[PDB]
Amino acid sequence: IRGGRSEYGAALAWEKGSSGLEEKTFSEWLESVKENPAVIDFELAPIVDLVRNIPCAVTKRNNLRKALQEYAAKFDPCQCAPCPNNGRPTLSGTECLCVCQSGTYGENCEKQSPDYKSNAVDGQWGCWSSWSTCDATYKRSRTRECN
Amino acid sequence: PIDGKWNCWSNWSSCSGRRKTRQRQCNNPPPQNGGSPCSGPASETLDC
Amino acid sequence: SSPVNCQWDFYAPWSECNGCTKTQTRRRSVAVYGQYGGQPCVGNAFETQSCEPTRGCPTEEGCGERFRCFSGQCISKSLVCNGDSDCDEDSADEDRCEDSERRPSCDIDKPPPNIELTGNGYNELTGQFRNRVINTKSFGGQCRKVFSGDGKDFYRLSGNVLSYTFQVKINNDFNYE
Amino acid sequence: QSDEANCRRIYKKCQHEMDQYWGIGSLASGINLFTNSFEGPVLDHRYYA
Amino acid sequence: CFCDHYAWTQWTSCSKTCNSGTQSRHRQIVVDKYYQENFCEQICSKQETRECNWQRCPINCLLGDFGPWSDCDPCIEKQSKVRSVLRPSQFGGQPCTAPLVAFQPCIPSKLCKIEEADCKNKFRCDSGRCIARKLECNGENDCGDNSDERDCGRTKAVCTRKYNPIPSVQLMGNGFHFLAGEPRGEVLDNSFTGGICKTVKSSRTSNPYRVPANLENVGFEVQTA
Amino acid sequence: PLEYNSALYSRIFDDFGTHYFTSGSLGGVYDLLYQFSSEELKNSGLTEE
Amino acid sequence: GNKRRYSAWAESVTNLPQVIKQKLTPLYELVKEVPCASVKKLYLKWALEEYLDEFDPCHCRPCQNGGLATVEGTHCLCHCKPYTFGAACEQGVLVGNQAGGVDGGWSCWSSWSPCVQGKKTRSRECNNPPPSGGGRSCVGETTESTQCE
Amino acid sequence: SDLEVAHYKLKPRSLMLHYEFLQRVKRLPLEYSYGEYRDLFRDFGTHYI
Amino acid sequence: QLLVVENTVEVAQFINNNPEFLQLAEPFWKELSHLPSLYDYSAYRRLIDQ
Repeated sequence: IRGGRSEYGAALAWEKGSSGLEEKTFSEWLESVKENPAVIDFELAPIVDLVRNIPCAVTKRNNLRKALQEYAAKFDPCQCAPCPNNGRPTLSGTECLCVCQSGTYGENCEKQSPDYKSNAVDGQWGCWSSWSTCDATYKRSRTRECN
Repeated sequence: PIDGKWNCWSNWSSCSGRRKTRQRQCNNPPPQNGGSPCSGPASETLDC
Repeated sequence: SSPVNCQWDFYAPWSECNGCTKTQTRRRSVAVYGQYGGQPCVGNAFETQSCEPTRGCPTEEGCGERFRCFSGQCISKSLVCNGDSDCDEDSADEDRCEDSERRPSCDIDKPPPNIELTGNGYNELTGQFRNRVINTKSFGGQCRKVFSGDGKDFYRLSGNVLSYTFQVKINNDFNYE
Repeated sequence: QSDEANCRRIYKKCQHEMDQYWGIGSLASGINLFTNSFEGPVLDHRYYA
Repeated sequence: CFCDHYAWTQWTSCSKTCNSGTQSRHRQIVVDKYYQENFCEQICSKQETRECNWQRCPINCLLGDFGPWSDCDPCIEKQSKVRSVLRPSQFGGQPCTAPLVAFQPCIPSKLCKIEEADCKNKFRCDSGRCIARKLECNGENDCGDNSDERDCGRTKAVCTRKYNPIPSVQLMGNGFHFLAGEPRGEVLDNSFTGGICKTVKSSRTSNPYRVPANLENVGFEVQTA
Repeated sequence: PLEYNSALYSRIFDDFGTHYFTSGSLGGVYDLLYQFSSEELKNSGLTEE
Repeated sequence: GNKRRYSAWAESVTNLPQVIKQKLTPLYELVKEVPCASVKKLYLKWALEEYLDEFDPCHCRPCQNGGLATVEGTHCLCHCKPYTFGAACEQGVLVGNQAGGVDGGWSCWSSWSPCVQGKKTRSRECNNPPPSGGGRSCVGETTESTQCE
Repeated sequence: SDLEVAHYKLKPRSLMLHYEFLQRVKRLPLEYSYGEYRDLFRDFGTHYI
Repeated sequence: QLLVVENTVEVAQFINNNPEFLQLAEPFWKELSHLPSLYDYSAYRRLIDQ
């Protein structure tokens, strides 16, 4: 369970589920969720847009863009070994952590649920190539191989 | 079962190295289907 | 298995002498660790010698333009008479301070319900939490209210903590064999 | 009361209602380690400074 | 049959140290009158096999050597030395266990060209945020240092009621670590009102929640996603 | 710092991350798995001579 | 346990929560705001290294039955998996599932090489125990190298 | 049942002693004579927490 | 055999600031102020023990 209030969410989670849903419990917890939501889905904008109205605002902004590009190039999860069972890898500086799909569980998704089926239905991006040298129109380029 | 009990550890042995001993005696560990032997150590030694 | 009695190594050579104490120290390593209940090593792993130091004891640089807490920590003079004890243990920034000069710095002072534990140190070998290392309740003269949707109550965050949030996760693992 | 005796003005710092930590004064007692038993008070845990 | 008359053996050692090996255990069956008559051939499984060491094999982190020290910033007066992860750890391999960046105190060569860009007209909070002057002495701590409210008269525009904050409203203002997929430090102060009182009544029984100035729109319809 | 320094800027992403939400939905997530097994065996013999 | 009791506990945790997940930073990164702070920060780094070297369970010879040794100062305890006991966790019977065999365990590191090329280096053997009986290998690298002081 | 409710630590340094202990210490003889330190331990014990 | 393993989180996370903006506890800072400014490991060991 994610989001809600511990009393009610606890109650729900403790429900083994032999019955399925204890509708009372679930409704109460949903009320809790109204009292304390959790973030589910979102549209990101880059933080650098915010850096505004500060001394040297523009210089810091552009430095920060440069740093963000170096940071992504250094710590993008594309460099992880691939997770099992369609785990999406995520990298927290020093370790890749696998986000398991629903119907996959264990520490890093290695055991599937009985219904998962779908064996070796896979695919995720590789890392960017380094930039090509400047071409005839002095454009550099790079590629990523879905591999 | 009677459990063993240490008697008091000896005086410090005169310095050529330093040592003490415990006879495990004060209550005998073996009598009456004697219980646990005493704790270790029975003998303790040190630099002076 | 057999107990293995612990045996001390020889002493290392002495440390350089501390100019603040005029004492040297040398450590006695453990040659063989006591194992399987083998008797632990007996006596101190250290001994101390007096000396003549070659090096002098470094003095405190005082607070200069900053306010000095009685301990010797320094804080911004803007914090004096906040009505908040911005000196950690001493509250010296709040000595002889008039209640006519004390501003109502914030509505509330209740920290989140166990925030002090975030201040603690940790011993990564033993897995034990250890003693308080960070002051988790320096409010910095801010009134940084957060409303805990869990406790349904307002708490005062410190001025410096990056984030503190109260959304819940619950995980249940249940096994019959 | 010597500290506070004859003060022209006492500046109450701890104006709020505050409890002592429960049993904290027990811990100010020394112990006989060989008996593992508390003895006379050695530390003053009511000093707030 | 009472199949456990023919006891099950102990399992094999797992076929591999990691990445889903298997192990099995046959019975100590013997063919016998008891075995034949009690149907012990028909429905006693002769061996079982199971998964073992399923978790993927550990990958240890590797770190490159540090680069050069950076050219010292005049105002930090520390220079940075940094190294790269050659591969992350994962699947329980040893962490990198060491700092990815080190700092050293320099003596700087240049002077700081940074100076305070003190705002023309907004009230300068003692934090140094410049805020809309009308907020000064508005009656709400907007600087958070109460510098706006420090020496003030009439609380010109405090709202008619202490409307409650929106639920979890500060989660909306945390920064998000895209590469990590985890929330991070508070980026937007979704507590900042700016003196407007505009509020949304989630439900007729609930009191209105005060909308912070950083939020343009809010909705409270329940959807079973 | 005003001058570029990759480390000190990178600390920004460490502390605050790279992005912020411009739109979102907040909610609750319920995930449940239940698994049951039963195996049952009966035998009864008679032999008479 | 009762639904009520679990519920009420899960409520009370909101008011007396403990730390349950943490990401650590080394303590020397806090050495600050004192005389010789920059020097003390290095000596605390080195002292943390020394302390790990003192308390690394590598000094403990293996426990049986997946017992995990720990250095209680000068005395290695074996902490025993459920219903296993005795000085080596030799007595009793393990419960649940096991992989079997003897998972290998690292030997204590060599003393670092004397900054050869200005790089320290050291090695560890995985000898203590040898991975045996199909037990799992020791997890981690065999050797280290690092820049000198 | 082992129940744990609070963690206490004394400060490492500059402790404010209790009056009674202070005075009893003040009365200790400067020459060694076991009887007085014995009485001290019997009053206050040997160790503090 | 039963195994139950259960977690509640109620503070989703705390994120402490970087060391440049952390405030040290006065006792810890006072201990650092007495550290011997040399590799007297006994002293730093006592600090790590605390």
